[PDB]
Formats: sequence, structure tokens, C-alpha cells
Amino acid sequence: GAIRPAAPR
Amino acid sequence: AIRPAAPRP
Amino acid sequence: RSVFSERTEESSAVQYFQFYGYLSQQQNMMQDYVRTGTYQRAILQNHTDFKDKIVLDVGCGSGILSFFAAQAGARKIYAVEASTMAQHAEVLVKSNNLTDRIVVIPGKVEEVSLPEQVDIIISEPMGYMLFNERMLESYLHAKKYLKPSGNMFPTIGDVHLAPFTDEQLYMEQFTKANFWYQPSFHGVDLSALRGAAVDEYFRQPVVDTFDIRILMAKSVKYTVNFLEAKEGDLHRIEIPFKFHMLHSGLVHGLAFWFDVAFIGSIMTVWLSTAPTEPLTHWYQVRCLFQSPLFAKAGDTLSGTCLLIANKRQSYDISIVAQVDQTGSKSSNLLDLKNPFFRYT
Amino acid sequence: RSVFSERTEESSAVQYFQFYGYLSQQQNMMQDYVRTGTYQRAILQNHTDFKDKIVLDVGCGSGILSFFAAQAGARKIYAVEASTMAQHAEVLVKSNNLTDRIVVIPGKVEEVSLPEQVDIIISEPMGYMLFNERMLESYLHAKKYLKPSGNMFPTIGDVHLAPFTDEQLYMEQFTKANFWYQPSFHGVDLSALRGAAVDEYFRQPVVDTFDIRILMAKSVKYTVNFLEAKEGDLHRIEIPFKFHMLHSGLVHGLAFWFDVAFIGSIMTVWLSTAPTEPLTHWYQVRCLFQSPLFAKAGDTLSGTCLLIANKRQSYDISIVAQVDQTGSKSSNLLDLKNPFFRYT
Ligand SMILES: Nc1ncnc2c1ncn2[C@@H]1O[C@H](C[C@@H](N)CC[C@H](N)C(=O)O)[C@@H](O)[C@H]1O
Ligand SMILES: Nc1ncnc2c1ncn2[C@@H]1O[C@H](C[C@@H](N)CC[C@H](N)C(=O)O)[C@@H](O)[C@H]1O
Repeated sequence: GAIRPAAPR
Repeated sequence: AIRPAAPRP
Repeated sequence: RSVFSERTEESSAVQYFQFYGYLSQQQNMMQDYVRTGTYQRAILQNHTDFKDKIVLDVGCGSGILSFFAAQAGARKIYAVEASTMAQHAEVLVKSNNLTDRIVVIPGKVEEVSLPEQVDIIISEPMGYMLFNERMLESYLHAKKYLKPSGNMFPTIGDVHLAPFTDEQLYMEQFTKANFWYQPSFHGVDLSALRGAAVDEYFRQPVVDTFDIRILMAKSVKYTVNFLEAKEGDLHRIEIPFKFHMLHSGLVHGLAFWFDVAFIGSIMTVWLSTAPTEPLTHWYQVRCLFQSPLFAKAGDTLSGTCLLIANKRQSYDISIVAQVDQTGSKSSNLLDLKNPFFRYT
Repeated sequence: RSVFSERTEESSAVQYFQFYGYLSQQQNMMQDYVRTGTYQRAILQNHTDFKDKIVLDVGCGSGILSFFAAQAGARKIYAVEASTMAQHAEVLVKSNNLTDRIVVIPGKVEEVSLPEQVDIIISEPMGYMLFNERMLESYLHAKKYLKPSGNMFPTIGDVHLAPFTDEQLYMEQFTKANFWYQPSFHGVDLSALRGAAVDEYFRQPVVDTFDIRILMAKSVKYTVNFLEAKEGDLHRIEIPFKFHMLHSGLVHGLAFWFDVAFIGSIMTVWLSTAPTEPLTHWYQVRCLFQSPLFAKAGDTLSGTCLLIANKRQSYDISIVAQVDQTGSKSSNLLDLKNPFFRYT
């Protein structure tokens, strides 16, 4: 919901 | 999420 | 207390109308050329259903479909929009010199007043999997404003369902869930949540497109006729199915898409989201079976897809399926509201 | 009723704790190795700040930081979590045989009741641009449970801002907005909304990473000391700046990142989201200027970044910058809750 961005992997 | 992003041409 | 307020948790509503309040989100839909261009053609090629008629635009957004009704000659168009986009539609009506013919009415179509009955209702209320958003129910609700023998554009909607095999998509789920099958994640044993993780990932419908070769039987069709249907008819949607399997393999779930038809006086125009047609911003939707089923060509895969409307403007989906020749069975529950967007 | 419900719209809160109820979203944060491993090193290398101490974990999510506190020999850890993730944390506490040491307490830290005061509070309450989510205010609110001379982990936070040049990015956003310049989109004039569109697109903070050569001056630092701040200190955050420009070019906006320090009795451990450091799930944040400022090496770019808390768990951001040697001024708003996640 536009809260935490995806971790880079 | 409600509507998905339109396909990029 | 409106029909809308009573079916919808306020917290869903607020977020929902916040989304459509963004010009960028209106733009996203407008830029789907298949969607927008087909709406234009349906309306303009059936100009006699619009010429000098009274029109209601249910959820007008930027105003686009009402502008097409004007291009087609409509006398008066009431354009209803519940988000703050309403203000921006008014700006465009003024700048296109159309205040005499298009009246923007801010609000929910369930709550506003119209000054008169209309000849035709136009709308684009289709969510992914057709039914997501529960805006079809707003579109049906609006028929209270339709003159007898008034028309609906779109007129009917058909959902298609077909079994698919996609091993790699299936295995993606366990890969993701197997994060939790670690006995020492920074010294913590996560394993006890692995089944909960699996279940959460399998509850997500998958939005993306695919090669038609994954499909294992001809589709079954469930039709909603918008001229005839009642709001209540969409609270519990039961789609029985008996697939006659054309290909042998492991069935990993069911694939869904939809078409609508605008049945005009001059011609019927179709907007299809099928995987054989040009891609739309709806893609297609797959619901996985957490235990897949072996079927050979010639077998019958039978079962039911049951969509039960909820107060988050979406559906709880129950899919139950069996291969009749073996008795092997799969039962699955999905949350339509929270998909995986896999095209991205 | 509560301090939380007073400052938060319900529609924000439901959506917020919904997001954190997904094991996938807890796993997202957990799999940030820089984040999760720095927290573990901060805790384990300062074992004496935990050994035989009473600990409060604010927003425990999975339980992961509570586990590190237990690994460090904490006598008792109160793990507070307002999402349904609280139930999964208690499963992990049982499965890791830590029922004697970790006590999950479901609910908001503003609403729950704890049995006793604590020696140290641990949390990971940082949103993007540090302040998104307003969870820092829950972390500070929790000091009502902290003993005199008790500690906070993290102890302080530094926001860094620096000017940047990136015409590609600027142009990217500008082009999206210019959809609304079209005088004849399917024969309809959208151009009256060009201004509103650029406003909306440039309200969006850009979340991604970049090369440090795009920075035009050394960064300015603004510090929040968590031991000393009170909740209300975060209601209105004024960050004045004066930049000594090291390079000539167009300034397309301000770039933001943050560091937090765990100031322990054994050593201080830094967790950095800077663009000179290994990348985190917070990336970095850029605020674009609708109108770029030209500046020469040696000029000063001065102004104010003002953050005003809102009820949607975020901040209304105003950035006013000027090039002192020309009186060229740029005023900007930014809706921190509506970001453009640009990273790929
Ligand atoms: N109950 C409702 N009353 C009024 N508007 C609604 C309702 N439900 C959804 N909408 C609006 O319907 C629109 C749905 C869009 N897909 C259609 C926009 C526009 N007509 C177009 O074709 O581009 C959004 O702008 C919603 O805010
Ligand atoms: N007022 C509050 N009370 C309790 N929990 C909260 C509150 N605000 C946010 N949270 C939770 O705080 C957590 C924030 C996460 N960044 C941290 C998760 C976990 N501690 C970790 O580091 O992996 C989420 O699980 C939220 O649901």
C-alpha cells in the first residue's frame, strides 16, 4: 500500500 | 492495488 | 446510509476513491488504447443510440466516455464521479465548451440525485477478473435511472475460465515460501511459519498474461446480462464447470479472462481481455491450486468456482476441483483483493 | 481515545496494519541483509545493554529483533505488535523455546499496558525519508515505559540532504505529466489540466538509488536524538539548509537519505542508507523541483525543508530553495505518502 519498498536482491 | 499498470507499448 | 455505504467498509472506500482521484491513475486507464479506443468505436459506430438522447456515465473519471457520447450527438449527459477527479472533469467540460450538454455530478451514483431518467447508461466498471472492485454493482444500481427499454453499454459481460499447466509458476510459490524453512535465519528457526507462508502465497491471484499453450481445455463461460441482472445477483457468484481435457498434464490452477459486448442498434462491438487478443491493463488472472491435479486428455475436471462478495469491494474466491476418472481433489481459497502483479 | 487514534485516520490505520500483517512484507524487511544484520550486530556487540535487562520491542513484526535481544541474554522482552503478525510472532517464540523470555503483546504501543518499566527500547520505526509512517512517534511515545537513564536502539537519526542534477529523471516525470497537454486525445482537449498534472507528478517523491556524482554539494545533516525528543517534536520538522555549490549545473531537486546510530556501552554501530553505502530497501529519496535552479560552483543554495505531519501517517513536505547570487527561487510541495518507486 505504498509503505515499505522492495528489498534489493 | 486496484487497476494494474497499462502495458508499455 | 446508502446502498454503497452499507456494503462497503469506509476504510476500503477511502482508499479506493483516493486511487481514482489521481490524474496518473486516470491516465493509466486512458492510455490503454484497446480499452479507450473500443469504447469510442462502440459509442460512435452506434451513433443512433446516442443522437439526441439522454445519457448517464457511471464513474466518469476524467470525462472521457461522456466526451465520446457528445461526439456521438447526445443531447444531455450526466457524468457521475465520486472521487475528487469530479473537479477535473468539470474543468474539461468547460474547456471543451460542453457545459450545455455534459453535467458533472460529484458523488456516488448510489447517493446522488439525477434530475431525469436516461435513455442509455455507459460505464467502465470492470475490475481485474471482471468482478474486482464491486463496481458492476454500482453500474447495475444505476438502472434505477434508466427509462424502460433503455440500453446499457456495456450490455453483457462474459467471464471465461480454463485449466492451465504452468510448472514454473507453481514452483515460484514454494521458492518464496521456503524463506521460512530456515532453522537458523540469523540464529532464529523460522520453520514453524512455513505452512502459513505457503498458504498466504497461494491465496494470491496472479495477474499477468501467458502463452495460450498453457491452457488444457476449452473455456467455460459465465455471462452477466447487465440489462437483466440485479445487484443482489453479484453477491454470490457460482460458476460450475466440467472441463473436457484436451491435453494431458498437471493442472496447476484456473485461468480467467473476460469480454464485454456493447449491443448497439447498428452493431455489436466487443472488448476482449482474452489471452488470444491484444494485451489490456487487465492482463489475465490465474488462481493456483496448492495441490495440483493429474489429468490425461479425455478426462473430465469438474468442480465449482464460488465468488462471495465482501465489504472490501472484492470477493473471497473458493475453487474446488476434481478429476472425475481418479477422484483426486483440490480445494482452494483466494483473496481477490490482494493479487500478485507478475507482469511487473 | 488513544494518542494513536487521535493522530491517525482509521482508513490509514487499517491499510497500514494490513500491509504489515502479510508474512511476505515481514520477509521483505527481514531479507534486507544490511538492515537485519546491522541490527543484530548493534544488539550482539552491545550485549551488556541487554544482558539480564528488561526490553521493549516496538512493533516486533516477526519477532526478529526480540530474538536478537534474547540472543544477547535479555531477561525479559516485551514485543508489541499491532498487526495480526503478532500471532505469527508468538508461534515463533514457542517454536524457538523462548516462552520464558519473550512476551508478545498484541496491539498498538500507545494502547497496550505493560507489566513493568524497561531498561531499553529497540525498534525499527524508520520509513523512507526516515519520517514516513510516523512510527518514530510511536517509538518516542514508548519512552513512558523507559526507566530513568534507560537507552534507545536506535539512539539517534541523521537526515542528510544534498542538491542533485538529473535531467533524465526530470524529463521522465515531465513527460508523464505532458499526457495532459494533449489538445485532442481521441478528439478531446485535456490541456486545461496540464498544470494540475505537473503539480501531481512533481508532488511525488522518487524512491530509488543513484550515483553520487549527481550530487552538486556536500550534504547537510539534521539530527533527531531519540533519547531526548518528545512526540510533538515530530509534528512540524523545519530543516533549514545552505549549500556551498561545488559544481555548476541545473539543480533538479534535493536528494535525501538517513543514518541511525545505536549508541551502546560497548560501541556505536551505524546503519546507513547513504548512496555511498550498500543498498537497502529504503533506497534513497529525491524531491524534484518543477522548475530547476541554475547555479554556479561557489554559489550558495539556501532555504527550508518543512515537514508537517498529517493524519495519513505521513508528512506534507514543502521545500523552498533559492540561489542567493541571483534570487532565483523554487517552491515545492511533496506528498510523502504517494511515492514513485522508480528502482528496477
Ligand atoms: N459508486 C460509484 N459512484 C461514482 N463513481 C464511481 C463509483 N465507483 C467507482 N466510481 C468511479 O468509476 C471510475 C472507474 C473507471 N474505470 C472509469 C473512468 C472513466 N469513465 C474511463 O473510462 O476512463 C473511477 O473514476 C471511480 O472513482
Ligand atoms: N503504534 C504501533 N504499535 C505497535 N506496532 C506498530 C505500531 N506502528 C507500527 N507497528 C509495527 O511495527 C513494525 C515495523 C517494522 N518496520 C519492523 C518489524 C520488525 N521489528 C523488524 O525489524 O523486522 C510493523 O510490524 C508494524 O505493524
